[PDB]
Amino acid sequence: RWEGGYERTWEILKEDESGSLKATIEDILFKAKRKRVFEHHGQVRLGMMRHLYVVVDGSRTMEDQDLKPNRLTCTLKLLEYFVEEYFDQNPISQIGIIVTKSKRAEKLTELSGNPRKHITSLKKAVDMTCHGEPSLYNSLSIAMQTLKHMPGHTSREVLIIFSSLTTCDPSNIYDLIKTLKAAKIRVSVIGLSAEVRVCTVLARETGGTYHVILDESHYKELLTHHVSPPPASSSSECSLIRMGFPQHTIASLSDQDAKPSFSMAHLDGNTEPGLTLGGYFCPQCRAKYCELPVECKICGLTLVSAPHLARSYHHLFPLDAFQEIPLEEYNGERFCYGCQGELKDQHVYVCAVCQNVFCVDCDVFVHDSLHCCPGCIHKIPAPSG
Amino acid sequence: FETREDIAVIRNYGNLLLEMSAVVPDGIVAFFTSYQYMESTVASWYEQGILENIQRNKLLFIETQDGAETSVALEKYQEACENGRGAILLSVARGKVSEGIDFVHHYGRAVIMFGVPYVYTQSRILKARLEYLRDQFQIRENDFLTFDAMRHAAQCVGRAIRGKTDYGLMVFADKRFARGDKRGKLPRWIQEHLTDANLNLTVDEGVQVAKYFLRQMAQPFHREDQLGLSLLSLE
Amino acid sequence: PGNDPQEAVPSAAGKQVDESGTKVDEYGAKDYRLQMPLKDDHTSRPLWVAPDGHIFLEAFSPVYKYAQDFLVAIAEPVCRPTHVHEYKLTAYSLYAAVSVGLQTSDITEYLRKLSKTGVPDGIMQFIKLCTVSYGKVKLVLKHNRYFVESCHPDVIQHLLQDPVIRECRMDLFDFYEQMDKDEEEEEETQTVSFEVKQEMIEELQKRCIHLEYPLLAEYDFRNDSVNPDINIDLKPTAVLRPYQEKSLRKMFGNGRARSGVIVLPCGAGKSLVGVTAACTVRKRCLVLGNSAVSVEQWKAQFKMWSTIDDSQICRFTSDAKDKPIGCSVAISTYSMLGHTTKRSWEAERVMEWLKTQEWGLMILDEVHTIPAKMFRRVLTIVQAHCKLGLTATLVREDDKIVDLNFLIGPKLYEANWMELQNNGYIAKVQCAEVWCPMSPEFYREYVAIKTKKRILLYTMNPNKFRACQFLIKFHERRNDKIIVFADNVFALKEYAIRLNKPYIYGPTSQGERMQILQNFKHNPKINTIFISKVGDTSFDLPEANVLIQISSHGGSRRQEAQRLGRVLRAKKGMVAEEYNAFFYSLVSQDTQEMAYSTKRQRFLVDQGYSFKVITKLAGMEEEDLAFSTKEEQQQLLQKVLAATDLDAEEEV
Ligand SMILES: [Zn+2]
Ligand SMILES: [Zn+2]
Ligand SMILES: [Zn+2]
Repeated sequence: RWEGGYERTWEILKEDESGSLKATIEDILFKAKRKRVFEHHGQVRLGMMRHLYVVVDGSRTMEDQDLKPNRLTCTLKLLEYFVEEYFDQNPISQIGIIVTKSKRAEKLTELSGNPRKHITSLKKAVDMTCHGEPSLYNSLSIAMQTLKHMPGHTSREVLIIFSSLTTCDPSNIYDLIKTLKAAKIRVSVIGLSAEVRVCTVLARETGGTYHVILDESHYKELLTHHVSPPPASSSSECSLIRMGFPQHTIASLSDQDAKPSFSMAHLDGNTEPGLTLGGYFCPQCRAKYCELPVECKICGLTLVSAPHLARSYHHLFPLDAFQEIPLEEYNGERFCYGCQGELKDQHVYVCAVCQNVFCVDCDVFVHDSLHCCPGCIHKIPAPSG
Repeated sequence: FETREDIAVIRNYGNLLLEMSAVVPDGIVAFFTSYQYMESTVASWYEQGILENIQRNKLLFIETQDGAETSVALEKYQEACENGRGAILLSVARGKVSEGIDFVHHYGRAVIMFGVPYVYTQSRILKARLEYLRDQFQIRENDFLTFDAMRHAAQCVGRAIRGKTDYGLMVFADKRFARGDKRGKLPRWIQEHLTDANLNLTVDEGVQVAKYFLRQMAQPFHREDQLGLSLLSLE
Repeated sequence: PGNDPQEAVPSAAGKQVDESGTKVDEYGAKDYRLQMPLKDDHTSRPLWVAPDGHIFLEAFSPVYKYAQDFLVAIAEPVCRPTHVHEYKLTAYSLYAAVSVGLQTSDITEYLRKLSKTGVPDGIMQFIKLCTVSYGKVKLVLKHNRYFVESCHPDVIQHLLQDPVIRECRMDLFDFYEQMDKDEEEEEETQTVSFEVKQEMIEELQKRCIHLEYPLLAEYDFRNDSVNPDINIDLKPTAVLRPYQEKSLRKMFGNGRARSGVIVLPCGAGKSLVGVTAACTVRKRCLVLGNSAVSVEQWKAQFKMWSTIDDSQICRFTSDAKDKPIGCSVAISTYSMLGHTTKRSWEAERVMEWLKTQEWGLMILDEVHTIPAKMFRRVLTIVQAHCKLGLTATLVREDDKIVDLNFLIGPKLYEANWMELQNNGYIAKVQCAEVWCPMSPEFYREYVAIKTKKRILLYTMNPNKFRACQFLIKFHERRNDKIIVFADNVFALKEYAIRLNKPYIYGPTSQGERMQILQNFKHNPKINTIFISKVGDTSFDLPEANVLIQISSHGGSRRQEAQRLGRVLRAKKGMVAEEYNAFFYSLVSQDTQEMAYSTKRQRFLVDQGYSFKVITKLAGMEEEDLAFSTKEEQQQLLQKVLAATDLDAEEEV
């Protein structure tokens, strides 16, 4: 019965085209198993200066293995990567690390952009018991009251790491729809390997996007989907003003070494508990402390540092696309317009405008690293006007 | 060994339920056989340690012999699912809690079988009814005494989906399946779905099945059998 | 006599196994393992079929081909070493009579289809179908119905031989009762089942059943219908784990009649699945404990995960005599007696309540412990119909003459270390054969004296003690359990004198030994304990996290390796994927201990675990080392000069 039936599963899958060329097409189906969802982007409108809120379910669902030795191990490790790749892409923003554990919510790291503080917090978050049940109501309470004091010229989005369990919290979180719909705060959850309808209704009543974790690769995809600053609901803001352009200071300008250290509890700046020698300078406090392209606590305006953060999204929107042809128009001497090679896996990648020939390793290098076709350069800037 | 002949049978209906409770979210309406059966069902459940995680995962909606208190949990179940709670309802197939609902993907999307859903109660209402159909077709003892259970089974069980994407986890905890469940299930429903290669599915193994089921089935929905114009297809 | 199924085949046909010249059937493989790997995949790789000995596993680019067959090809293999994503060797044995849902030619096809027509030597061929699949159902009419098979072409030899040896031949309250008998169907196809020849002839028959070329599979139809009584089983909330959930699923993938023998690793759910088989099966069962050591244990988790206890408890060794009158479920011990009135009425009860046991179940822990002389009394005394072999050992006692499937039938399941130690509750041991530079004033004497006081010399070493003193405080800092196993008492006694710890010896009072277990296994203040030869063997299963050993002299590799395999449990709820169980051994350099450890670490890499030799400490004078002055060691040395041979012998 089943001793045969356990091996009726194996026997055919083992078997293939016999005689010659055996265990060959089994490898071909594995390549045919590949090539999942690429981009499907092309959007406009919103996404600028997010104010994210990490919300972590700490529950007994973590004790199931399912991808890793812990579901936090699946979670927490790639959050650091998600932190770094965020600060890579979006430095104009800041993130609220808030942890739910034992039916409450602990705002673990404040809404800020200092990566080491966030990452070591995750390195502190390693040895978490995740005792108790999730409570989103305490999480939204922090999320309200913090972002309540943020301007309406702020992007208001929440990223919830939920372990798909029972949403164990009172006090009419169904009525928190109209609370937060009016409060123009977006809330995005993704479910860990299952679905919560109420939370699925929550996000579809939000405009925040809900998903379910499939796999570790798939876990990365939706992170990567939420790296990009999304086009949230209309009528948020237009502008955001008193973007402080700073100065770097060399502390060697006119008076050479007239100050042994530029942090002595009286100097304009010197914000954090450490010694400094003068590296930076804000306009409004005239605040000189450790360099930070974010904001301050006395002038209270945004320490904008343009080549970093006014450059990051500044080309992250205006992209175009390529096309693929299997044909052989042999442009070059059977070459690439970029790296100049050939393999011909029938993916001759042609630009939409300048129409230049590329490979996967030239398409990926654009569509992950270069983000534009340089074949448009020499082609845009020469007749540009 | 009947609903009160041994509880060793009953030692693992909790186990096959709690793990169903642990995996499956979003409200479940299961079907017992009768009220004293239901009274027998929860009889070991209090005194022996059963609910110790069952109330901790979802909550439970007892349906009463009296229809007054039976309508109460109902007021709860439509509410206690649509808030932060799964709240699995517990009910009886042959009892009149099983009509008039049409459960939606909103609340109620899974059903667990519990036993052969036959009569087992009224004495000797059978025999004259039996012998008259034996005066009509003469081999019917074996025959409809299967289907009477079956005609009530998917009457109860096949309810929780309305449109056609609404989900349904209609598992079959049953000892009598060999022909009877197969004869009683719809010919559209035995064919593509029932026992494709999954018959003697131990719950611990069948855990990952619904896991594999839902997780895939929750995502990627846009297009599902889209008809526009008339293109023959001819079934 | 009459105990000869097909022994393991390869014995000849090979000369200087470097077959650089011949490799003739491997040349058939080496054609297509080499002609096939051209375009980035191998489509080849015959598992490196070797005619004699065994063959290998590719397992380095398995992808789907050999990673599916990382398990499935291993049916008749056993995968005796384990590795990283590389090759993996095995052995070969009796394990086709277990693999009886498949034909020996069907595997032979896929044995070729894996090997890309890497052709057999034929050695396996002349050993493929030596025993055709054949079962022995025990159907409702009180003994057996003479089942043959799904397949017919076997009675054609049989019925032309066997009968000419020995013949064979209210309403709704009862409506469902025949609906159960309605379910008594064709036994998957045709059955071809005959009638019992009077219950006293099968013993006369079984010896001739195998005599042609067939072999028989004794079953146990004890679940749907059973004519004698059923005890009260009750599984009181005994949540268990998928290592052993698979196990009974291998014992029951068919209907309600098939016996079973399953291998676990050490410390696994041993007293669980048999207790699970005690209750689910609805029998009246039997345990055969190794000693009373086992007997107290196996009832205790039975007292835990079964509420079947209302003097319903039958333990039967060393004047236990607990519930003779009325047997429901029993624990016994292997009556190895053969003596002239050994236990007059008591072993008579063991004889006569075996008869009341009828068949029950043969719960048999670790039958590598059982000699073949006692394997006589396995079948001679106990004549049951279903067995249970709980034996971590696959191959024992170097006895390739007598195999074991003739004893217990098929050997059903073995559980992977990898899917317990990396994915599962079983902790990761760090094995440590630690050798030390001694003081030379133990060794000039050693080489001067060719007399067993020389054994005690390296034994009583402060260089050993400096290692011994070290890891105590080094693992006091992690606040986790540690246990040290010495060789003999009076050297170990001074360890329990110098850095005085919990300790035992041979004649120690057990009630205070139990207090020591209470002081150890319950009290978190002192995670340190000493044991002797007896405590591993005759009193306790220790339950700890870190093990240190001193004794390494006798060549019982596994017997020592199963001590550590039982004791070492999970250290903490460690988030990391590291090794958390810990083994330590103390090795004398330039010694028998140096020599034995070489073969011992050979046996360590024979099964293959996380192993490291360290020699130096993590800073020796970091700790306030006692015996830092060798004059103090000379004070110890003159005790050793005053010592006799009596401190230098074990329990045997
Ligand atoms: Zn200012
Ligand atoms: Zn290119
Ligand atoms: Zn271009």
